[PDB]
Amino acid sequence: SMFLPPPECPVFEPSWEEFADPFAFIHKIRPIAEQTGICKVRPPPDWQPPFACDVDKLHFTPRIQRLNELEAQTRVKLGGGGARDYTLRTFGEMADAFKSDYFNMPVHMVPTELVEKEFWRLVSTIEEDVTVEYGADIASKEFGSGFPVRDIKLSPEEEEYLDSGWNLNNMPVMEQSVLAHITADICGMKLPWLYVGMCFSSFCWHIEDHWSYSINYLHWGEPKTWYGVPGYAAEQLENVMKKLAPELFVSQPDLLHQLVTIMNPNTLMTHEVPVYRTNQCAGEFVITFPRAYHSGFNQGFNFAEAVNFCTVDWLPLGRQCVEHYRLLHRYCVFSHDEMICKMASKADVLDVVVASTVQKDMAIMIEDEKALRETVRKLGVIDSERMDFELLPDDERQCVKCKTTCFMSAISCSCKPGLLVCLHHVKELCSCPPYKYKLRYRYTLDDLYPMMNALKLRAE
Ligand SMILES: [Mn+2]
Ligand SMILES: [Mn+2]
Ligand SMILES: [Mn+2]
Ligand SMILES: [Zn+2]
Ligand SMILES: [Zn+2]
Repeated sequence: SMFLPPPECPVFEPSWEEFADPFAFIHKIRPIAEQTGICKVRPPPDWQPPFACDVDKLHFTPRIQRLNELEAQTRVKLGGGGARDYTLRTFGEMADAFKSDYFNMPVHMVPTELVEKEFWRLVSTIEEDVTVEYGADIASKEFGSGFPVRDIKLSPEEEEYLDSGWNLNNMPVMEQSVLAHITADICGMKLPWLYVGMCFSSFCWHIEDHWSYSINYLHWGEPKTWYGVPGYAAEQLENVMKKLAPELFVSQPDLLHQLVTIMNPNTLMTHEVPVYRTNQCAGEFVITFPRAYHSGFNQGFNFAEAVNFCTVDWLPLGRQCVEHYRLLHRYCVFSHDEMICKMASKADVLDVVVASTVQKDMAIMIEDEKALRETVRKLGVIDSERMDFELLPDDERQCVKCKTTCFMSAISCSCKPGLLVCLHHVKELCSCPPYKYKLRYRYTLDDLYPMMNALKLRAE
C-alpha cells in the first residue's frame, strides 16, 4: 500500500555449455530480457573467480549522496580528488555501523524487503535528511579490478579466470565488443568501474552512453537492489519524468553535467511504464540492454564491478542513438561513423558475422551521406577539401549547433576559424553566403564503396 514491489525480472541459470560464450548466451536470452530491460545471470556453481585484496591498502575518495526523491544529482564525477579518504576497511566499518544503528539490528538480520520499503519511505519524506557515501571509480593502482588480471605471480585458480569472457576486464578487448575496435580514447566508457556500496547508497535512473549494454558483477557483500525498464519504454519513462521533474531536462554543456534522479518505480507503474526488479546477490551478474532505464540501491556494504559493451546486435541502435543525440544537442562519447570506418579498414581481420553486420550499417551511412552532400551542394557550397577528422581532438570537431562529433563531413568558413557544423546545420555557422564555405570530408563516395566491398568479401 505504501510500496508495491515491481514484478521480478528474468533470472537465468546457464549450464557450463551455455556459459562458455557470454556473447552467444546474451544473444540467446535477448528476446526474453530485452522485454524487461534487465536480467540476472547466475553462473554455474563452480564458476568461482577468486577475490583477494588487502582491505587496508585499498583506498578511495568517497562520494556523498543525499537521498531525496526527484532531487537532481549529477551522473559521474570521474575525477575524485577530494580530501576525505577511506580504506576499504574504514569504509566497511562506517557502512556496517550506519546500517546497524539505523535499524538497531545486526546487519544480516535486516530483511531485504524491509530495507527496500524503508528506502522508498525515506527518499519521499521531506524532513528525513539521510546522507550516505559510496565509492565509484575506474580501476587504478590505488584500487584495481576485482577480477584476476595478468601481471606479480598468479595461482592456477586465477589463471583459469584470467581469460574468461565473464572476466569483465576482458570486454574492453574482446573481439565481439564493437567498443574494443575503437582507437579513440573512451576510457570512462570502455574500462570497468568499481563500486563500493553501503546501505541505501543508490544509482539514479539512467541509460548507458550510446545506448550500450552494461554488465555488473557483485563480487561480495550484501545485495544490490535493481529496477529496470525495457528499451521500448524509454520515452514513456522520460515523459513521466519530465512532467514530474523538468529541471533534469534543461540542456547542459557537458557530459560532466548530466542530471539524474531517484524516482519511485510505483510512480512509473502508475503511469503504465513497465518496471521490473531484482536483488542481485554476491557472485551474480546483472545485464542491462540497450536503452533500458535502470536504477537501484545497495542493501549494505558491498563491492561490485561493471562495464559497458556493444554487440553487433547493437550497431543500428548505436546509429539511432547518435541521431537522437543530435536532436537533443547532446555530446557524443565517440563518433559512431568513425568506429564503423575503422572496422571497415580492418575488414580482413574482422570476424565474419561482425563484418556482415558492419557492412549493413555502413551501407546506411553511405546512403545518408550521399543525400546530405547533395543537399549542401544545392545550398551553394562548392569548394571542398579532404580532412582527417579523426586527428582532431573531440572539442575541435563538434557541430556548433547540435554538438555531434563530426567525422564523415562538416562545413567550415574562413570567417570563423576552427568552427564546424555538421551537414544538418549548414545554416548555423555564420552569415557569409554558402559560396564562401568549404565542405570538409573524410572520404569521397568513391573511397567508401570499396571499403564496404572489403566487408562484403570478408562476409561473402
Ligand atoms: Mn528525504
Ligand atoms: Mn548503468
Ligand atoms: Mn535543430
Ligand atoms: Zn549539427
Ligand atoms: Zn563566414
